[PDB]
Amino acid sequence: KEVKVYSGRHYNTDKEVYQKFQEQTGIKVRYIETDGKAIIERLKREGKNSQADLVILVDAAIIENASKANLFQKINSNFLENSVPNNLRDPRNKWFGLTRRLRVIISNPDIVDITKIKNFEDLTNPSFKGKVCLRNRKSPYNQSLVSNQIAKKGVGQTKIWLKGLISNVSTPYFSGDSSLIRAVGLGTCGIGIVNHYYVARMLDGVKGPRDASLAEKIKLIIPNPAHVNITAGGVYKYAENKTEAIKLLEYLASSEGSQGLANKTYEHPLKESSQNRIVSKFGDFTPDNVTIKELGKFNSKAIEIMKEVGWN
Ligand SMILES: [Fe+3]
Repeated sequence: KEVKVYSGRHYNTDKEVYQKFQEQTGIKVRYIETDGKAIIERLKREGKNSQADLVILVDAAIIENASKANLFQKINSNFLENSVPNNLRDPRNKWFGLTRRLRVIISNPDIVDITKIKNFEDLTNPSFKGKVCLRNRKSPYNQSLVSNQIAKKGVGQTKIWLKGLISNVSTPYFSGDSSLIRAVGLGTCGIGIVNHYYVARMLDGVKGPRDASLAEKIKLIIPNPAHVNITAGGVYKYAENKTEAIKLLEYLASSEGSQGLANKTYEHPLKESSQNRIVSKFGDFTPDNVTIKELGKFNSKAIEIMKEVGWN
């Protein structure tokens, strides 16, 4: 028996976890790891001829794209239904969260006054004019942040916030989070918005000594309440090895599988915060209770309004 996994978790750090499942169960795991959007396009084109069984995707936005493209089938699993928090699954049981990440504020204390920064709203403060730097709007991460703001506050108030934030940006938009972290730790940017785990990975040396140096200079700020995003897995609509796929998903979503995945990328497990010392030090967070499904719903509107204010 085998199962075929097409995984959007393109970190090059998950193979160990599939090995554990293989030993424990005997089920052979055949694993492709690449860009999520490349997987979506391939599956649409292959259809009933695809050899995917289990699909894993990063970020609410891409999960929404796969769901709109009808890539998942509904599954029944007493375990998943009763172990995965409602806010991090499909209310219609086509996908299930596996790891949690936070999009957070980073800062350089020698450029800006951190005592004035608590939440995202604070970044419209005109004293930060010239000092704010962002990754571009093509990142699903960014789109999902803005979607979060629309869920709670509605479209009107989000625009106000966006105009005020983009007013303070005087630097070309970045193409990655990692390079945004450099610019903050170097001091050419005062403030950035990045995912937590990139700061932790760089602190831990994963990208060599210079980046580790630049990362030590930053002050990470977790907004309260926090915006939470996920990686998620679902069973392919035409999966040949359906039984095996569910089982593997059941394992990835358990405490062992979830910790396994999360510990590789410095993310938080599904039901409890990370035990990693570097991640722990960022401090404790509280989820704002916006559901991953809501983040999907408003992804369209978010990109509309992002373009309208000038977030390129
Ligand atoms: Fe990422």
